[PDB]
Formats: sequence, structure tokens, C-alpha cells
Amino acid sequence: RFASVYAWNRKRISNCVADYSVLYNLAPFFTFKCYGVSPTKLNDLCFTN
Amino acid sequence: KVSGNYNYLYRLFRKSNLKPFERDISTEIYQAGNKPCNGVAGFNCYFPL
Repeated sequence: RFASVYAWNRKRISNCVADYSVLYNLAPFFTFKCYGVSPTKLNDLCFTN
Repeated sequence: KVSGNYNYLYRLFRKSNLKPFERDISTEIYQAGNKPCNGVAGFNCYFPL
């Protein structure tokens, strides 16, 4: 279950390395467009938080 | 232009880096997925301009 829009939850992730193979491989995903960086360069960067 | 000047374009993806003063304009479709993408842009393959 997800929280409602007006009371959206925020989940904090840190102290781990993120793998983006599975996010792009999920069937029911319709749109994904990233402005600041290319969608394919999520695994060659360091995330402060 | 107030109505929107869209005759100027750039790119968001290229297959490889280029040498200085390079000379060609190839506007072929660019893909990101392992499977080849041909014809129209689809999943993991989008219009590069």
C-alpha cells in the first residue's frame, strides 16, 4: 500500500549501492524520463543521499 | 520567439565520443537495450534529436 498524495511518505535510502537493472526490466512500467542525467547513467555516479 | 522557435535542435544520446572538428550528421535511431531496435523508436530505443 502507498500513502495518499496529500500525505505522501518519504523513504530514506543510504549506506548501500543501487542497482538499476531490475527497475528498467519491469514489465508494467510505461514512462521513465530523467532530466538532470541520462536514464542509462544511474550506475556511474555517487549519490550523497 | 513568443510562439515558440523550435528550428534549433541538439542531442541527448550518442553511441560513442567524437574526435575534435568531426564532420558528419548521422540522425539514425539510437537504442539502449541489448536487443536491436529498427524502424520506429520503441522500448530502450528513442529518437536522438
